[PDB]
Amino acid sequence: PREVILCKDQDGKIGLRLKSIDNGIFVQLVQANSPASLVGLRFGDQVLQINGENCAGWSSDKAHKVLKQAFGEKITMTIRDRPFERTITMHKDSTGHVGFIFKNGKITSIVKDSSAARNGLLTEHNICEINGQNVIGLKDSQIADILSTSGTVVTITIMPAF
Amino acid sequence: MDPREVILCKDQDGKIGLRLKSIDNGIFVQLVQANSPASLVGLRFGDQVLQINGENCAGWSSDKAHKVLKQAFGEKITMTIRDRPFERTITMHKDSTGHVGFIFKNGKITSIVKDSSAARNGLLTEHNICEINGQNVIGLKDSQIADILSTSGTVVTITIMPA
Repeated sequence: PREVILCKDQDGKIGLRLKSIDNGIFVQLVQANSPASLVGLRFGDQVLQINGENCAGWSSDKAHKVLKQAFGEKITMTIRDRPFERTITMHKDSTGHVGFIFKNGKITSIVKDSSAARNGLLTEHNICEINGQNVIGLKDSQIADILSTSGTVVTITIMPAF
Repeated sequence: MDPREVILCKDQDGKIGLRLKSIDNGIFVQLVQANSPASLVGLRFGDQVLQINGENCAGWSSDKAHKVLKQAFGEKITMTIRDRPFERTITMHKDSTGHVGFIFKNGKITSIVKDSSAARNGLLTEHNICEINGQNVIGLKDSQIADILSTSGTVVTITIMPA
């Protein structure tokens, strides 16, 4: 786990939304060019403590409350970098495709005899990055376009959908 | 993070000591018998099976996977394996009255106690307990797990996986 110190922007904002999952707190959205992005926060990071207080069991509503009510300009956090993450490298065939359907940023079926099949891609998982590009918060058509334009090698990072 | 190849050999009774289950359009190890061909190649609960005898496991039902293993030529069964892909090991410390600070039921952690070691270390609910202090506890009863945690020394290392 690592310590990070976020400095609030002039607006009072750090550019971070947190979510309650399995009685922990997880990074859910990191805004571009924000205090949160500066210190290297990503979707799926786990927040163990904020200003010395355990996040365990906090609701999403609470976590938002605690960040909003943080006195002062610096907020300290203890982070476990994305603990649930599987990165799979596939390769396009002459479908020009890798072999999967997705919807709302989540994989929904695996095509038989495809590189996604050969490489054990899993359904009910969120797509987080494609070839090093963050796709959290993108539209399905934007993800499809990144896949369409990709070279043969497609490396995807996934997480459980929780 | 790449897959590994194992070659197993059915034992005198035609068995390898492995039960497989379909999850999320994959195949996962669900139970490894002690002192079996499967344990002796290092298979564990939650390992992912990508290929058996060169055929993709993607989309196979649990019954199909059972059938494939039943029908396979016993002297040489090849499997391509990804080592337990969702796995997190967390180290905790018992407090002055012996508690690490979580409740579990049917082998799944269900509650985290406020201000405990399990809280401080971010233990999660809706996670199956796989090992305690290196010991596999899959298939053990809640009361047997509780026993391993009660009798444990002060340091309690737990390996968990999403359920």
